[PDB]
Amino acid sequence: NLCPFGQVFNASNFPSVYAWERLRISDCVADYAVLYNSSSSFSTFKCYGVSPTKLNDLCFSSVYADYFVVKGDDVRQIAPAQTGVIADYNYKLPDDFTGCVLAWNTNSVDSKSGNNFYYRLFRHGKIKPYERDISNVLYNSAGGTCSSISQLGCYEPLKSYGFTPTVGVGYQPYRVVVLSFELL
Amino acid sequence: TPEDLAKTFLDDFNSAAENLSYQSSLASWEYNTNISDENIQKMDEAGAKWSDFYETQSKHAKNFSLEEIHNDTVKLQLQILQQSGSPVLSEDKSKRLNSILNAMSTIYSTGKVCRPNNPQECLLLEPGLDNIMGTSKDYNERLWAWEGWRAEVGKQLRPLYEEYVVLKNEMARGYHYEDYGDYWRRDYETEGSPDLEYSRDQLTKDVERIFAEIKPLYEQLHAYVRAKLMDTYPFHISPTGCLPAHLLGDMWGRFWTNLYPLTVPFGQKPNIDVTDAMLNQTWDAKRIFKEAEKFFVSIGLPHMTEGFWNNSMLTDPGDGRKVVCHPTAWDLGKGDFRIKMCTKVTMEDFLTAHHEMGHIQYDMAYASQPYLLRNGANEGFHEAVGEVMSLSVATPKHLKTMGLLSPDFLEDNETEINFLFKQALTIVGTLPFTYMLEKWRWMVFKGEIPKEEWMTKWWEMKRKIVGVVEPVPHDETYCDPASLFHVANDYSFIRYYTRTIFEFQFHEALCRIAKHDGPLHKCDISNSTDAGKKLHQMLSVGKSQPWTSVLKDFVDSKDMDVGPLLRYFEPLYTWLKEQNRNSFVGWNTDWSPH
Ligand SMILES: [Zn+2]
Repeated sequence: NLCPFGQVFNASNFPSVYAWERLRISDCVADYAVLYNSSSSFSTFKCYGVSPTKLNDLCFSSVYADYFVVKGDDVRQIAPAQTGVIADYNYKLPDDFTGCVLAWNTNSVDSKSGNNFYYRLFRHGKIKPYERDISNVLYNSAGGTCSSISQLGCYEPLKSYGFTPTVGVGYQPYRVVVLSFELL
Repeated sequence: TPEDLAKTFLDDFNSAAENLSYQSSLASWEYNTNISDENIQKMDEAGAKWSDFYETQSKHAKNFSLEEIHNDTVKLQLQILQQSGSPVLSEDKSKRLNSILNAMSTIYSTGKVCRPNNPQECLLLEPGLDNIMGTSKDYNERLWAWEGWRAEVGKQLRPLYEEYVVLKNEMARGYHYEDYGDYWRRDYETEGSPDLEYSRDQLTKDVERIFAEIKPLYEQLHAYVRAKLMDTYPFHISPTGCLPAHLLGDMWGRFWTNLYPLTVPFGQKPNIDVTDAMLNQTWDAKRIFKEAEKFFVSIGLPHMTEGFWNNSMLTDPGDGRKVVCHPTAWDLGKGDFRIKMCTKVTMEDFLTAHHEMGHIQYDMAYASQPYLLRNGANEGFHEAVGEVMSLSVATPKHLKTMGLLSPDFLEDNETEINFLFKQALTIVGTLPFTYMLEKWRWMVFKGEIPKEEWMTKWWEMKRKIVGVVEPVPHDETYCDPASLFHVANDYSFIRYYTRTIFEFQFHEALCRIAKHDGPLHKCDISNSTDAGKKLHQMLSVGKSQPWTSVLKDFVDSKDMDVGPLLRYFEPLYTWLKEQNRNSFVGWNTDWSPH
């Protein structure tokens, strides 16, 4: 059969930044020629390690796909050796990350009045490469742990994006999916 | 680490205040685009949820010590947060105060001056009472529209303003300020280096010092205005006394721009008017704002956002939408910038299509700043970015390259005065009125003016400072100062004085980086990317640095200068002297028209 990129690129619902969904893809054939000239929709097609047009000839095994929704100016933090909020608390890529981080604007679909996307914004530590933090809805204290919101130094982590369709560019939902082309 | 406890507290604030104020500003946008009973209740409930978040986080910020914080970036954010919240007023008086502010705006907006002969027809100020006060020249007709606005909206606002100066004074003393006037002089307050330090009482010392240097230019301007208006009013103007306060420009006498058909230096020269030129060409309300985007993008400032044109209300909508359409440049947050203005194609709206587009590209500039540091350097810095674009666009050399002016419009020595006198009516003609309206209120809130002497010392400062005399006697039953929009709706009016001093201080600084060789009024910073990189350096700091440091790095002067304003009108100030040789330069306080 072909490669199941329809469930990755054209999925019905994408998750938030912290609870991103991992799909392990192996033993597939994909048409990267039509994905190479798809720049009319994809706002970001940055690649690392390999050329965008040369990966079709190379055979990769156990290709991972981490797909999520960030805001418009948070697509810069899906790069290797990048520092920021979601590059250290939500989703961190290693320095030897090979593949193409793929992002496109989704202000029309992923910014309705019922959707809700969150980010971590508060954690005691640095997120490891390819580490998925679980949905830990627990209040973060400045020192140790706390119980309720009224305690000083105690802030809830999961701050939601205010995704309305009327926000300006940079604060609009961008569906980011990486393609970690692991080799051998 | 005391820094990291306050660093993450602001990150708790900035990740929660950004969404709570964006829904507050979207509900504020929905009230200001169509007024309904279902829109006010969505506005204030979001406006009080943000106000509950305003005062809850302010109390948590006071647990941090500013002395143990050794980072100036988070110290200034804590200084705004510790000093804005928890008013000392009770629950009953806060409902009383919000009832007053919602009544003074309702009396001013829904108020209307009906004719005493026939009270059926009645002008609700829009449209009405500004074509009369802006174009008509009759003495007995403008007296009705001026005194009538001080009667219908004056007697109905005096008891609301007598309680306004008490509750807001008590509210200001809850933040340990002395009076409500000292609560308004906090945008100019500066703490930091001893040389770059600006106290709240140094503003009153500097503004009085600046007006002592404006007054040689203004009194020659006032003498030439009175001499030219003496031909239009041959019986109701004394040749050595004060001008009538109702015959000058607007209704209140703020701008003198409507006197340019009457006070014209050379009537035999063609006008610099763009109103008839835009109507004769293909020029809609989009190109009012689309061509203004071309001026900002010519100097290196970025384009408007893709959601700017879709979301802004650039024109008055149909389908029976009741909208208050005062021109305001909304920064709703989260990268969303809008303009709420119902344009009417004239020369006045073409310049406010750069003034409202001057807050934009300033709001777009400090978007990389933290959320609390997302204002101007002061309130006069924010209003001067748009108006310094009203100096480089309104030049006849720039209108010739725009195509809106004829190619045969030669710049003679007489058209250097027609343009400059029009810039003297708008800009120099508003400096004494803006100064004393924020000198009357600064003494009313202090207690220097008792409540039984409000209107006595209001006109005693109109004659001495501005040079205007009331056409009818006013007792204490009237409230003429509260007839303005910025006074009845609780707005600071010292923006328009301090932005004018910064309007030409920015302009002379921009024209020396643009390598302009010539007079200051002939300058044009268009198509110059070097005069926009230094402007955007000034715009991108926001309120991160004190305004005495932002001004020093931009115009190479620390304090407010008026020398750039005088050098702009130095070709006119020489010409104003030779025309006022026969006439008298000054005004007499004791003269009364009645
Ligand atoms: Zn403005």
